[PDB]
Amino acid sequence: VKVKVSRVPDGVAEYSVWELKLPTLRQRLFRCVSIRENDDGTYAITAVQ
Amino acid sequence: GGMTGVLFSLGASMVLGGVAQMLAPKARTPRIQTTDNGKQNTYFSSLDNMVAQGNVLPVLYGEMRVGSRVVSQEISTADEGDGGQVVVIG
Repeated sequence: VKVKVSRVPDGVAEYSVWELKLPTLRQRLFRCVSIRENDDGTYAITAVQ
Repeated sequence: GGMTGVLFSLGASMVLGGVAQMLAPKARTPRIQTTDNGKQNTYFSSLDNMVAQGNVLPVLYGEMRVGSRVVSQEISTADEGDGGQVVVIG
C-alpha cells in the first residue's frame, strides 16, 4: 500500500519530490490566477477562479 | 517584523460585483436624455455635423460613414465658369 512500483523511474528525485496520482473518469480541476499578493513573511497569496 | 499576521484573504469580496467583471472590465453605457426621446446614441457613432469650438478632433478606425466638425461655412455668388472656354449662357 505505502510502497509502489514505477516501470521506468528517473533517478533525480531526492526526498522532497511530490507524487500526484491521477485515475480515470476523474474531472481534473483547472484554475486560473488573477490576484497575487506579497508579504514580508515570505509567502504569496493567490486568488484564482 | 519577521511574521506577517492578518493575512486577510480576499475571496468573494471581489466576486460580489460579478464574475465576468474580474475577467472582462465591462463597458460604459451613455447617459440617457429626455429631449433625445429614445435614440440611444453610443460613443462610436456620429451622423451629424458638430461644432469645432474648443473640442477634440475625432478619430476613425474602419468603415462606418460618419459626420464631421464644421470649420468654415460660407455662401457666395456662383460665378460662371468651367474647365475650358465654353461659357454659353444663352
